[PDB]
Amino acid sequence: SMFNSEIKEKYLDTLSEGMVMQMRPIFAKAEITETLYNKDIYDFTSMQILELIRSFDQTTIGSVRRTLALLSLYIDWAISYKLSKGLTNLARTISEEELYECLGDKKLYITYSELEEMENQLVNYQSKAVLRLLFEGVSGLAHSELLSLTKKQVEDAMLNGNVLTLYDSKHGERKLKVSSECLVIALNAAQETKYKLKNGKAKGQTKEVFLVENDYVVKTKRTSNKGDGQASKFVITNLITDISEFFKINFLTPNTIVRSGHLYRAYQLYKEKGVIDNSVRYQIIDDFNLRVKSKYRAVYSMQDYINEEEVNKYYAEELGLK
Repeated sequence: SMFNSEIKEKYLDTLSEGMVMQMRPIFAKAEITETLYNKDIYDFTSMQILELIRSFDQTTIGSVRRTLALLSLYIDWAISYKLSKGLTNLARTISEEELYECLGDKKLYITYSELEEMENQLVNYQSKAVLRLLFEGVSGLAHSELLSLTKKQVEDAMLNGNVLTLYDSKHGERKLKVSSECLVIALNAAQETKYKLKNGKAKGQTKEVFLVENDYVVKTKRTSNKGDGQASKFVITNLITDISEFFKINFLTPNTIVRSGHLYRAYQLYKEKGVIDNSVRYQIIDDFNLRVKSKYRAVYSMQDYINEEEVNKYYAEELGLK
């Protein structure tokens, strides 16, 4: 049930029915953590608040933000009544980046709105570009479509109905329609000369590093001593690592971002159609001009993630669900 239950009821008794309904599940899930530290939420450290929220296994930044606000209210009450050892509301000190650290460990995919919010906190165009380009499906075997991507293909796409010409090292050319935002971000990435470490929060030392000069959207650091050619596989991984390190998240990989793109498209079709079935999966293959052995085999793989349960989970708010 509840740790420090007497005091909890005291607070619960002050609330509306709706609020009670919201709060009671939180205190019940909290209980295991509270009894682990042998103290109440109102005496939790910041780190303990973030661990707490994660234990609720929430899937979207939207829901984490609402949970945090509910808890901030309980903490102000505990302060007013001097139950709290501490004089200040530790939930209110949680930063925007730290909200990501509250995301549950079941989380595998990012919504479109989380993509946008993440992009807006990332200072390096190398970071923004790789995140968005992957989401929009610029990938290929060993990321060869992304690593061979040039300014010229980007410029050409802007004047060709936003249709990119992509080069894979295994198979041939492929046409992919992307967004204007994707293309403008890529164009900027392809001229970036510097890259700031720890996403512009580097501690003393060397805060920036030089990037190689070339026409590629993805660029090696000068220090890597690789020359002016295409970056390798590891550069994509290194850039995703830096994004992940800033947000302190553990689910973000190149394949996860790619799939997130497909999942967004599924959401859009599901909102209009009301079902996710094989016909939707086929439409997604066509919309991303998906690189496949066969389409039926591809449709089969997609059942793991392109389905109504994953869509209802990640896009509950956008769908108007509880």
